[PDB]
Amino acid sequence: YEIQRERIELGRCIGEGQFGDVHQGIYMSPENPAMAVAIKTCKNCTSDSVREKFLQEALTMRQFDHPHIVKLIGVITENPVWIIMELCTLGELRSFLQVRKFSLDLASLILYAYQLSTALAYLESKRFVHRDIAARNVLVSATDCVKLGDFKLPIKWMAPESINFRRFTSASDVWMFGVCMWEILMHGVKPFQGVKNNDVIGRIENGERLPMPPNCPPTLYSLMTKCWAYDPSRRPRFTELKAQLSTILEEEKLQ
Repeated sequence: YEIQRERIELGRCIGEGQFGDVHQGIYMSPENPAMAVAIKTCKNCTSDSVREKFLQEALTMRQFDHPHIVKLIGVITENPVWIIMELCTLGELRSFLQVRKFSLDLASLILYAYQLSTALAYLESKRFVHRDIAARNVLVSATDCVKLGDFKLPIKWMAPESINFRRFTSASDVWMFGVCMWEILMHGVKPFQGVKNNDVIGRIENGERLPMPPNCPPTLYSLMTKCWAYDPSRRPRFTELKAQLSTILEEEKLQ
């Protein structure tokens, strides 16, 4: 998986990332003389502590093979350290939704939620807990294809047991997925706008939940509310979410 630097032509900055900016580029590779790629960069990669955390992402991504999870291409492990990934040419999901807010039909938003459920059902099948499911970590490969893209605390996405006890499980992933579904149906608006991170848990324990997005089908909003059961053991699993989303999507396409 090591790629010689000379094989990479660093292009335009596409977006921000957790450890540094992400660029598009070209990988002049034996298998393909001009492969379009994404290049993740890492500021402070001279710190062994940061460089280790950054490169853990590569190791994690390499374990997975799913149509809606971005693929690792390779790594450059000399400074400046880079991760070379599959390029999703339409970029970050939040920006995509905001920009195409009045061009994307309801069926598209539901499709994106369903596709993400397929990736998350796959991760569940491997007993892998993600811990940071949110629209910011989803990328857009085509108008009909999103991919999970990334492997201080995101309090406004987190399940109550994660905020209170730093417990992260398959069940807490489902709570976060419910929030991500809300975000999609809100065309990339953040949850709990105007609320301080410290006040979120109080509202959750008081039984408050994100309201039904405009134009959201009632079946879909109800699925979100199931994800937001206070008791983790009452939350659905991703097999059930996938199934229900598939039915909602088909219903919507039949309108």
